[PDB]
Amino acid sequence: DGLPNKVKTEDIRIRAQNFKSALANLEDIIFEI
Amino acid sequence: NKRWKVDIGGKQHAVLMLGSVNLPGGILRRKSESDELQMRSFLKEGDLLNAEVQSLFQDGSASLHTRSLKYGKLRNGMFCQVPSSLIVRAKNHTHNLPGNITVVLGVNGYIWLRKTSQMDLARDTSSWQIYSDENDPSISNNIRQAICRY
Amino acid sequence: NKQRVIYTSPIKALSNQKYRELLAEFGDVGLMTGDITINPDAGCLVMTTEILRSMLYRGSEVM
Amino acid sequence: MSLSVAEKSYLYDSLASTPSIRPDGRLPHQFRPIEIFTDFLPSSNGSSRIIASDGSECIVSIKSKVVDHHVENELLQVDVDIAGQRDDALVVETITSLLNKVLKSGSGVDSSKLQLTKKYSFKIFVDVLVISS
Amino acid sequence: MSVQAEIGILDHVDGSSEFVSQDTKVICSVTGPIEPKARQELPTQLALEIIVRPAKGVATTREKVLEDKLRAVLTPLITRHCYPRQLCQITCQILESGEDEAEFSLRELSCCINAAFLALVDAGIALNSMCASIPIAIIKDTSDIIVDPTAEQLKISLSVHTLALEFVNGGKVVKNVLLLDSNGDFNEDQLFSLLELGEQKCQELVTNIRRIIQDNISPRLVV
Amino acid sequence: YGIVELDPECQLQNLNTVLIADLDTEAEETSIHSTISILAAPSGNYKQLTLVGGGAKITPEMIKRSLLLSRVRADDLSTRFNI
Amino acid sequence: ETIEIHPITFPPEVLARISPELSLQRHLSLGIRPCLRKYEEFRDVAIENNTLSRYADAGNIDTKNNILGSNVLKSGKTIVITSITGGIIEETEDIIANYASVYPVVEVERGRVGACTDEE
Amino acid sequence: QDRRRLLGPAAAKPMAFSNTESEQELSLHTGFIENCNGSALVEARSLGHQTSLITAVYGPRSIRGSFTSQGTISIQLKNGLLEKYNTNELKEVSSFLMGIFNSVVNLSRYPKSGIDIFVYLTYDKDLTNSQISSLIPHCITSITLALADAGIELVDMAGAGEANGTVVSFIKNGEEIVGFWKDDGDDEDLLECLDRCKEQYNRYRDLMISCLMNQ
Amino acid sequence: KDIEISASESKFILEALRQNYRLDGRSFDQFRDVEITFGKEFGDVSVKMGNTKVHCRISCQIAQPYEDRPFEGLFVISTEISPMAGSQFENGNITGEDEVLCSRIIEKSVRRSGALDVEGLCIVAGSKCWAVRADVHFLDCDGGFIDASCIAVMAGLMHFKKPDITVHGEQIIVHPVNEREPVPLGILHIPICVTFSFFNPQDTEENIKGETNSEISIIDATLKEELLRDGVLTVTLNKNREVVQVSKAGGLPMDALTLMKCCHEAYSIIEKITDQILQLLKEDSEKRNKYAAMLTSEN
Amino acid sequence: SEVITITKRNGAFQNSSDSQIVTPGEL
Amino acid sequence: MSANNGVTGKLPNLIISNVGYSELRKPEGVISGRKTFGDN
Amino acid sequence: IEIHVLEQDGGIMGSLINGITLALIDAGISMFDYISGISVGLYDTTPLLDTNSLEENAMSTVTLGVVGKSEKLSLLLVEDKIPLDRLENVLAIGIAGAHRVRDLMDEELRKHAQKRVSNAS
Amino acid sequence: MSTFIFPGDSFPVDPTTPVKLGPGIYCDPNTQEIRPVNTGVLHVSAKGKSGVQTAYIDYSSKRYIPSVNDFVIGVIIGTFSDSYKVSLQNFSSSVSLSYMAFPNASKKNRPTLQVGDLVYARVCTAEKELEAEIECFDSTTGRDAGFGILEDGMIIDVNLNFARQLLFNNDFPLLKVLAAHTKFEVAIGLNGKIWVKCEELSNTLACYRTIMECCQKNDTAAFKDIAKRQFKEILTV
Amino acid sequence: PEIAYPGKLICPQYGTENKDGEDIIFNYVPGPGTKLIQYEHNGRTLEAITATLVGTVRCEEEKKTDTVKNILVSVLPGTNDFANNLPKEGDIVLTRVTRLSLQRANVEILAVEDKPATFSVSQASSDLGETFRGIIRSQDVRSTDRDRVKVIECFKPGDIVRAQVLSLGDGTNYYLTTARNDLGVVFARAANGAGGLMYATDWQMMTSPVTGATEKRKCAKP
Repeated sequence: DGLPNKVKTEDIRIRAQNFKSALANLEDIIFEI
Repeated sequence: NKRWKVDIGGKQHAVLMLGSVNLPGGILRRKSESDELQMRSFLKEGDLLNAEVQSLFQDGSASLHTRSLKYGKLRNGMFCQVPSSLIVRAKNHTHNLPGNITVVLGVNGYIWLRKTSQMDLARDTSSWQIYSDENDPSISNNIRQAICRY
Repeated sequence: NKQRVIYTSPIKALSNQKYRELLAEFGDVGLMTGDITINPDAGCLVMTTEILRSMLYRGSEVM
Repeated sequence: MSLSVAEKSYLYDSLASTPSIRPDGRLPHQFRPIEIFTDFLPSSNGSSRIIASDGSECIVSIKSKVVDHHVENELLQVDVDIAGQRDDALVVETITSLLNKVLKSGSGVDSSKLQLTKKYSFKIFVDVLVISS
Repeated sequence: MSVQAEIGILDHVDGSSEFVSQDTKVICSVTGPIEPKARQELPTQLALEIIVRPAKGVATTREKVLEDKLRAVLTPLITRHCYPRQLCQITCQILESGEDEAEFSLRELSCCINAAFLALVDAGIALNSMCASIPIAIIKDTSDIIVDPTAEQLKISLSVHTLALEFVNGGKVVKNVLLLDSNGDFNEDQLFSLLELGEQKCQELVTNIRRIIQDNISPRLVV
Repeated sequence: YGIVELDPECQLQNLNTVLIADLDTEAEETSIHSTISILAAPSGNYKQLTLVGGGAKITPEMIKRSLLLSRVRADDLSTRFNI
Repeated sequence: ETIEIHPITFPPEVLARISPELSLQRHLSLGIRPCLRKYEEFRDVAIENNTLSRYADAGNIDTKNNILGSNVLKSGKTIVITSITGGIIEETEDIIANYASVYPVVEVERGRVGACTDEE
Repeated sequence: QDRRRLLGPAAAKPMAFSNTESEQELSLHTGFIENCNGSALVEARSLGHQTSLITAVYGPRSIRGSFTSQGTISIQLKNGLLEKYNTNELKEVSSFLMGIFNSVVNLSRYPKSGIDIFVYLTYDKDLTNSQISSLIPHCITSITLALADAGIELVDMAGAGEANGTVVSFIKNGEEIVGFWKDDGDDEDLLECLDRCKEQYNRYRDLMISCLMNQ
Repeated sequence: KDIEISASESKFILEALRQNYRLDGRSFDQFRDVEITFGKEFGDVSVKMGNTKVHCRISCQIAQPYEDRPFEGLFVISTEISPMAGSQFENGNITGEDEVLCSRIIEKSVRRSGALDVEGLCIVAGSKCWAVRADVHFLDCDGGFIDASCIAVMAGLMHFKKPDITVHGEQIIVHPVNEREPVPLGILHIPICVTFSFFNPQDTEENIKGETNSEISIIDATLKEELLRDGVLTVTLNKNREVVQVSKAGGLPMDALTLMKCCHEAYSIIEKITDQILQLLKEDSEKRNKYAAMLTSEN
Repeated sequence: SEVITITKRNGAFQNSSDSQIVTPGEL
Repeated sequence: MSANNGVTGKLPNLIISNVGYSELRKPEGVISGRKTFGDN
Repeated sequence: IEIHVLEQDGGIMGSLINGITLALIDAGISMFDYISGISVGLYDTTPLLDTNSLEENAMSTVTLGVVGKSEKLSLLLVEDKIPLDRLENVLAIGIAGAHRVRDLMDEELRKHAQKRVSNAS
Repeated sequence: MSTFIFPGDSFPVDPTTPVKLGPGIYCDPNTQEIRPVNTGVLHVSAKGKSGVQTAYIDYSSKRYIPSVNDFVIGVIIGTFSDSYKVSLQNFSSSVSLSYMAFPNASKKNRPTLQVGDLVYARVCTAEKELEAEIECFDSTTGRDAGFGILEDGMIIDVNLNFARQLLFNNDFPLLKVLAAHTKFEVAIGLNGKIWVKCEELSNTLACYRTIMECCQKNDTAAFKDIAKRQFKEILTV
Repeated sequence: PEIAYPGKLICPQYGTENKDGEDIIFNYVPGPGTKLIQYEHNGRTLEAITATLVGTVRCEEEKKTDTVKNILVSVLPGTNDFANNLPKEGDIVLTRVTRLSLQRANVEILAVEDKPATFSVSQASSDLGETFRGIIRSQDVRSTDRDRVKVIECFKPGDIVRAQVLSLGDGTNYYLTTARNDLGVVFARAANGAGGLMYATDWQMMTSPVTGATEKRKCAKP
């Protein structure tokens, strides 16, 4: 529609905890050629 | 870099090599590259000392050193300064005056007074204190006011 | 003990014997001669008699 | 100046004596000897020339001007120059702004003596040149 | 196509070009790579500093933005990694207005890009692609669109437009847009039409240009 | 507006060419190189448009998308504070 | 040689200071913004108008003020305040010559002392 | 004229017009500038006079000059929108500012490090039908809150109180004075000039510590 | 930003003067040849002397005069160097010394000298006058700028025309350009400056107490020539044999008897070049009017 | 028994073995 | 050379990288840069 | 070199240089020679040694930076408009003035110079 | 009618070829692609060269880019200890030269050159991004003392492609006609520097004025009479 | 004594317990956030440990082994600050390479770690030239083969180095080193940003995965 949707404050914290999670854990070992 | 700049009062600064100075503990303290990591330890800006004119450069700028215990960083008194002209040349320059005090006449026009030390008394009959900002804590006013009269 | 040391001689060729000998031996040896100086800031110093006297008059910090 | 730390104790020692001691040993309320010259710039309304003991040196000039004392509020202006410094510097501007306050027109200044007419008066210029300090 | 150009017409400067379109005479100069200043270096890429002098008056804010948008366009033209810790000062001179500087800046922005492009070729610096700019206006009263208008047509123009394109593969593929300077009143619908001639025309411009470069420089080249 | 192009290497599991607007945050302002800035009055009007294309290509559609995103962000603010 | 090269990872606040670009590329992997937003999440805009003009109080317009119509703007993490004055010179359809503008002066208090910055 | 700015055509002129114990009050706020590391917001309103101003911190910035043992403070006063205080009038206050914080800040904790202080005399009402002297003590308060926000080593919440053209700055709950400023007033009113300043200082520092410890 | 030349190259030219040679191919006392070409605009000209290239521009507009001389119009010359003309230069340094050495000359060469009647800029006294502008651009340097900008400005004044005016109090009627003709300007005298360039082949003392004058002076130092010279001197004169300015601001010491002997040779040089301007102004305007004859018969 | 030396002089800018003594420029 | 050891003696493509123009002339630096010109 | 212009009486350029020539010798810096400076003005035919600012605004003036006893010049500066034919004669004027300048500088230093050693020793 | 090119053209050669890169072409460090990035004419190295060919663009410049194994002419501008300050072109970056990189390499022996001298030297080691370095004496000299400091002479600036033709090319007609009048020396600098010393300054000016004019006109066939005329212009006397 | 405003007077220099009949003396030792301040009140002097900052009290002790009791007073923030964690001698600091000299290497200070990982990045903007910069001299890169040092073979501009503080040096820059097998290069992009990400092949070497290209960097032990 284009109608204003205010951001839930609680989401982005969980986003940040999602962002902290997949960062430090999946960046440990990189198995490559 | 391993150098110091220091005013004579003349045209330019003198220079002063890093190992040109009396080390605490003496020569048993030999060389170290960590000493340039501590240039500011032994010396810093504006401070006053006794220095011995070694030799020159191609221009007329000359350098210094402290080849004695007698040369070193000042304390125990007060500075004054004069024109270089009136200071007369003699075979001696450290002078000891009644009032238990000592003039250190520079040639260049720089004049330090301080209280007579034992090393001063030694001239006419510990070593780790050669970069201190300390004085003798025992300084009477009868010392101090006698300084101002001279 | 990281100290410097003076080895003396009256003759250049006395030193030229002892230099290349010690140069083979420890390497890090300064030679001082009226003819040839080598490696002025080395730890060990070999030099003739008057050079000490000369660098005792004007106070080498080398000392 | 740049002085040495070992002095700075002794200097802070001797002056903080309870029988307090100056480095020149004056009495604590004394000033130092000076010299005072004036009346030497004959193009000016007044001149001045003063000499310190350490050789600090200034001259302040007096030029006047007739003005309407109604269209202008400040009847008396100070303007200062220190040799060796930019206009933009701090010690310049504060001392400059100070003496204006010191010579506000009716605070210690008797602007009635400056008054020329019922319509006019005298704009004055405190113009200052410090050689050295 | 009453355009014409000169290459290599200064002396002590690395890259020099006179660009002459229909009414405006503009010369650009390029000096680089040369010694950069202290406050100016980049550890990796090439630092660029750009000076435009107007024909009239002095350097003010009106000049400043035409500079700065021109900063944006050159930055991908330059193979900037090739010259680390370096500087190329580039300088443009407006000599002729050809447009009311009080009311417009349009043609000059088209002109100076077309000017500075060629002095870099004189300069022979590592570059990336080929380029062109044209001025485009839309008339207020007629409601039609002219490529390369005049200043009196600018007076009756409703909206003024500069398009900068990136040309490769014989200068034929629009690799990217560089600048689209939409000014004046416009809508959705005009805009894709507004590209669609300049889609052709700038290539048609470069089609002239590709010839001109080699004609000027292959006799400067040796065989 | 900003349009970027993407590395395969940079992924963390929880071509590809993304439009971002409302640009901020120095890292963004460093690294976005093809950009779009638009003026628009809410009835479909346009005072200006500003393209600096220095990174990605520009599609005709990110144009229209930004245009679609233009008339929203403006028109809300026209109606937001009703002055 | 196929090698498990273990990389070295950091706190995210470490990373952005180091790499503005790759830390962005971390956010693009999830498809977010390093301002913690998703792609099209847009900042709020908040104003107050007319507070700093003297014409704020319609009832009692004060004496020594000289401001015509004022605007406060905060959006995100940047507060910008707009002030309008006007001057007068003695003066002696839709074409550009009918059209005038104002004279603005911007300052960005970006910590740097000195002259007028080129961004401004 | 000035070739660096837009100042209009020269022959224009701005517009002209002609004639046709009380409470002070605060609203103190921190943490709202992301360029800085210390920010502070001050509202003031008193009896004819409403005042708002911003104090900005940048530190510790590097010094390209030389070595120092310790830190160095730099303070800027800049006109905001309406009120225009004189240029030389500004820096005198900036001189008076630095003296007090040199009895505040542990510079010895901060060798070779700079302190940048930007003060924005943003907007002032004086609707009353030494005009800078009435705004001195609020600066020190506005600086102290921002300097707490950058978290720099400060000895005391020092504050100044005002009594009728007189500014006196305190510490130790008023048991020592750190900064003295006097204009015309009476003669030997000093003893009352101790008091009304002190109690505002006794008011203000409590208002300050409420602004932070409750956050 | 520093020009570096070997001392070997320094002696080389100094030897060439000691055998009466100079690298350009001119005589010592010979000046370059001057190419003057106008743009289509009035007050538009491109001036070129071999390597040195300049361009300037004359314009005018409406303003009020000062309180200072409320009778007279307004006029000033900009000479802002761009580093386009050589990489030595700052971006618009109005505070460099050589810039001032370019400045004060042209300040005295034009403004204090008054070749142009500023009183003939008075449209109405104190109300509206002219603001006449002279922006000097440098293109590429081989020296002689201050002689080139001497010429190219005075070239530009003899090619600019101002449009038509009618006064009724405030009703000041600037007419359309093409109905009512633009009107040229009033030049009291035409000044031409001359650079002189000085070379001690000796030490200081043989210039100082060596009584023998032995110092070589040439005209129009080229770029390499200019970097080693020892004194700097510029004189300016007219057709009516009066001396406009002289400026030896220091440098090498220099005999007086040389300078008069120098300045006489200036006279015969500048006169021929002056008239070459005078024909070309006519001849271009003749070419304007012959093309005006090629216009009205065409239209 | 004083504080300062204040002695006044108004109306003026200022109060106003043999060997060769030579000057620069001199033979 | 005797002075040192005589004491011991008596006892997805095919990329080959950038090159200077020095290597683009074939005798490869035997070209003497400093020529005087002999008698004629 | 620090300058403080206090009272201004015209002839301002050559006034400076004569003050300079003191100040370098005032520390005794190494040099070659005296250097003299003087503005000399021209009322219609007639040279005027040592003009003032009233006369400076009244006619055409030239200042000469003259070196020592010589006939060689350091400074030569002309702002006003000058007929050519006087100028050789005009230049021939100022030397006798300029020689009397470095004249009066010399002894005035010398009588100071005597005052040193006679009371130093 | 050449292998003329622009930056942004189609690169001609197939990708599967072992090819030594010449200058003027750039390989992408980001996307591994390789493109011509300068203006002018390609010249393909012909086949048979070990099966490895080479591309290079003729591009024109005056501003010299420091690159290795290249003979340039330099100016002593500072005595940064152990290691000279030397410049190669005005307004460019200074170059560093060892005090020891010299044909009698001797570390106790410090050589003699002073600020403002002209020296002949070859670029030894120079990254694109690092403080570049040169050598007079080299290992690639193979103990040759063929570079060195110069005497007085005279040095003239030209553009670079001309200076290549001075070095790389015997068909370059210049050295013929010059030897056909007088006998002299020549140093060739790839920094656009040409240092000449004659027996005479008189002929050196004759040497000067030709090289200014010829490189300006850049028409090698015409240089017969143009060179000889300046002799008559000196033999004007 | 729990939560502190700057100026919160906390405790004297000395305190006393009686732990089981024998008298035990406290020694309150000033740390960061502290200052002993003398206080005369109604005549008598008094030294006191003073809160100089914002946050929490923390009192600790440790005696050096290699009836009085020393107690270190320590003051903290508590629920973003780096002037708290200004670099001292010997610290491990993550930096970005600014410029490569033949003499030496120049970096700017960005992030300081901590002891028993815990960090403190600087919150400053380098685009002002704001931050503290330091210098690595080329002979100080490592100690193994410390003479014939080839500087380009370990560093390039813009790269990340785990380096140790040597000392203060001047006010302008720092004395810094990497001279360990655990120290040195942390991370960079290929061809200084012109290519992808690069991984340390050994402790002594570095390659890049997708490229097939390696470079010599004095990498850290991973």
